[PDB]
Amino acid sequence: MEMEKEFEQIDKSGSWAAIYQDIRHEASDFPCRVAKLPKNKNRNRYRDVSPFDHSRIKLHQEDNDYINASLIKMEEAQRSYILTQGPLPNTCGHFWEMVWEQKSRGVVMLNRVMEKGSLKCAQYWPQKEEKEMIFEDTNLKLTLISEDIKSYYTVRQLELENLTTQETREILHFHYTTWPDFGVPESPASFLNFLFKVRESGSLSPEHGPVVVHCSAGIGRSGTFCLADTCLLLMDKRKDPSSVDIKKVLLEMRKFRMGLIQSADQLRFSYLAVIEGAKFIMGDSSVQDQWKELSHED
Repeated sequence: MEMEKEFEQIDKSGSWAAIYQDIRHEASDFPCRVAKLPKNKNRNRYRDVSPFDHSRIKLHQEDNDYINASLIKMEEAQRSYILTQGPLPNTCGHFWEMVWEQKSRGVVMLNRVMEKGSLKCAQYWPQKEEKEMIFEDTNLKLTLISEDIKSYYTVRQLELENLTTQETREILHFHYTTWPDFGVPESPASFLNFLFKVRESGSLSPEHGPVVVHCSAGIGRSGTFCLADTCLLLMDKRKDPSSVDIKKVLLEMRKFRMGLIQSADQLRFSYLAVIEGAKFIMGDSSVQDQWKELSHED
């Protein structure tokens, strides 16, 4: 693929840092005035990472509609994502309100609650069936329904109830649990298999609201997941699959949320994932089961 050829070129000339910086320089800059209002200071995990005003998700509250979350709307791919930061101790109700209001079916979590010995986000979902959580501020109830723990990821079914109306929905929680504390996976196989599991669940589909994707800041790994998904989707859809330019797709996504893909390592890994995932796309059926075996599930 023209992508693989470009990949090897960048590798041989050792120019990932320069290409990544090119991305940083060309990326959109839009205002985040709502995020930066003093009253919202504690709704932000990093003063460094803010949703643009034009693409931010608004809570349907009268008293403060702010949450650190962005709608990424990929026109050609016909795919939408909500990228958000890992919930804060005081924003878990907001988070689940957003999931309810946006009609999301899936939540994708790409970080551990604790990494590098520090808390990367709040424990925002119940860990035991018998101990449900109530978010009083937004009047929502959340119950662990089942949990399936595999080697590289865990999938949970949750029941989210609007206590105000007593309607309930099933939310799928996809938790990639093995992203290394430093660097990137090194083999894209298990990440790809995880992406396919999210796809297979229907969570990414047009009949639902946009999937909610988060890591700690909601730009790095989150970025990588959405960039890979969209590129793969576009290669599937277009008459000329080799016309898919990762950098152009990334820059398009950066119109909707800043800082997507946080290092040159993550960029390289994005190429790797797309390239590898493209094998299962041009006819190769017997490779979905070569990512299920290359990475265990025990």
